[PDB]
Amino acid sequence: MKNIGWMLRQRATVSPRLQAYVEPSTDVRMTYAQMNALANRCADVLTALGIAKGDRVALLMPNSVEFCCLFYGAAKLGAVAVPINTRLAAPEVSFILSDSGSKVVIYGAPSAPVIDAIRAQADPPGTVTDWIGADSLAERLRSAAADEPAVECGGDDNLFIMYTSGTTGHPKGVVHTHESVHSAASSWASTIDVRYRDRLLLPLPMFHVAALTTVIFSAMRGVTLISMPQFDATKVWSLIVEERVCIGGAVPAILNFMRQVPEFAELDAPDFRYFITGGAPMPEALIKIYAAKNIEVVQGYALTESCGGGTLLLSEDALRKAGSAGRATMFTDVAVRGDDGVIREHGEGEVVIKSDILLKEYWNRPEATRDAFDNGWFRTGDIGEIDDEGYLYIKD
Repeated sequence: MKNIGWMLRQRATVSPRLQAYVEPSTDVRMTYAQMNALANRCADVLTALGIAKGDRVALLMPNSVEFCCLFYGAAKLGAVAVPINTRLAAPEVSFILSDSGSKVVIYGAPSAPVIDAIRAQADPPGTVTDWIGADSLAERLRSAAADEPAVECGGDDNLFIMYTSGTTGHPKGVVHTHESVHSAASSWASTIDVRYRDRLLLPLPMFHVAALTTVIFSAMRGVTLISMPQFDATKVWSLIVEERVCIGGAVPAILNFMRQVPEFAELDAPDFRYFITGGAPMPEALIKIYAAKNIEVVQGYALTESCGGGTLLLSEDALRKAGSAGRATMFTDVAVRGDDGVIREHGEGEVVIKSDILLKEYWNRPEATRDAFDNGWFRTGDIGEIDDEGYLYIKD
């Protein structure tokens, strides 16, 4: 049985003195050994707040080491973290908290007004027994034990509930387990050219599935995570050069912008190797420009339902296969469901995925869960085409 929490501990056993989290803007540079110790302290605090195996703990906060150590500590307890977008209004949060039945909510100073609001009136989520702010978490951590929790859990046990649906009805909670997450981390770690002691920049919100699995596989491979809590495209390059960043994540929007800045002119970052792109496929031009700086780019297609895992278009095909979402990667297969209910590895129809990175179920959405699956394959809801050479092209 795999356990995301225990993996953090083994990483601290293998590379105790390796840098695990570096956040310049807040002067926080921690080691794996230390991050694990902080994770243990989070576990102790969580158990003290009545959190037990299966219970949900909501996280509404800025990217930080405490965010990470909180879900890691939750992982070691067999608890379930529910990371929330810090940009949505109080009524959407309340809904998520109520839907997930979160017992405890931990929030950062900048979202205190959303909590104080949900706290003040209406029909407040009745399951929440404790609302812990930044200073309070600080205090509790100070008197928390740092020993390893002893809880037999992992494998198929729930670990994360990530909400998504943007249309109407209501948001849907994607439940992920220790295994699906472990599997997603592994897929990225074995697919891309990522190596021990690499320094990877994480500019994306920790509540996004992509950022979560990045943190996880950073720990799996022994990568020093480089953070920028408040993304500032005017300072990115400096951070990248100062902390010797080898790998970075970004949306084609950002990248295109990042090469406008005067800094870009001729920056010297011999350590930076490539950007990992999500969302919309990179255009020829945008790729050629980065290629001129010996910086390559790889792009992928993934959903929250796929734990941020999926297809990947390797750098070498960046131009030859312009707008393609890539091909299968380690441990993840892709196919297309024909309008006749038949699943083919070539042709067109609805993109489907078969991989241990897939969610277990949508949180309390029986009907939704049944339709998403078709004999082991998950239905993405995206139409696409997989050509001869096996390259995927999304349509709508």
